[PDB]
Amino acid sequence: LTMAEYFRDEQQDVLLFIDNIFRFTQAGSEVSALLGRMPSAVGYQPTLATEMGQLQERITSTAKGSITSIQAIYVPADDYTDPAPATTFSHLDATTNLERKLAEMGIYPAVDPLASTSRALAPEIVGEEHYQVARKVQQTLQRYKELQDIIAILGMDELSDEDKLVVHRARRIQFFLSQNFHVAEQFTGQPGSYVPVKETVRGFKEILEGKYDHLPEDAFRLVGRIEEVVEKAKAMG
Amino acid sequence: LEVRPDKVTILAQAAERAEDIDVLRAKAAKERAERRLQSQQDDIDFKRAELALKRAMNRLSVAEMK
Repeated sequence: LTMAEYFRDEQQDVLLFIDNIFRFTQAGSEVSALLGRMPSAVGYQPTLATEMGQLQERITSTAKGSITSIQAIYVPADDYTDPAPATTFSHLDATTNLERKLAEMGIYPAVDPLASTSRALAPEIVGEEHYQVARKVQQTLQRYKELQDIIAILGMDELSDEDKLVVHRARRIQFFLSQNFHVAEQFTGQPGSYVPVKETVRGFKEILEGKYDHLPEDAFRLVGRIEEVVEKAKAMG
Repeated sequence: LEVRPDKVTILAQAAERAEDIDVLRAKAAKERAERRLQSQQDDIDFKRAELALKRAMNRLSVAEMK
């Protein structure tokens, strides 16, 4: 941090990439015991909160220089209620919460479409068009979420001709949320893609607007710009 | 009427050992009519069932799974 703090307070904008800020707090508990401290919840250091407060705000942009930081946050045992990442949440302007479920679904990045947030989602920030679609997606993703217990018990047979549609869209939207990461290829073999914001916004529009309700799911899996889906679509037959 | 040398078959859409009068088989076609509509219970149990099935599912028998 002190490194980046240099270029910010001594001179320009800085990108601070901290990989697993968790390991900081984690190592913390390792010492907290030997310090002769009273263990807190879960056996974490009774100072866990403050120790992170004194190392976060430091990672911030000022009137002198700007700091755009992206920190990896490990989730111990997939428990977001764990003091480490929990306490971390109130330290970010934007979050991306990764789920193991979505991961095994094959949805990558496995990013919770209803958990991940940003202070940016405002019409007063991202514009109306981008906003409404934003929630529109989330809306229909949630509506699908609720339906899941029925599907898991009664299949889709007793769902309305209206809820079914929501099951298709939702899925295909939850699939289009998958992406080709350039730092992937060597494994899967697929090249990769950077989808412009205007093209993401648009792509989902059409999907919510139902130009694609004919194309099968699998077509929308692992792609870039919405056009590609149509391409990979025909390739299916 | 199926008339066979050894047997007589009477096909009937509706037949009830009834008196001279016909304006009975109608009587039976009556007291049986609405008393078959009165079979709403058929409908209404299934309601109460489709009900229970959506009240045990109300607690969203899975909250984000778990």
